[PDB]
Amino acid sequence: SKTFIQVX
Amino acid sequence: KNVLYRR
Repeated sequence: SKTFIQVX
Repeated sequence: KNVLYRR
């Protein structure tokens, strides 16, 4: 389970 | 590891 956290 | 970031 890969999570793609958007930073700015 | 499974935590990938997106600019």
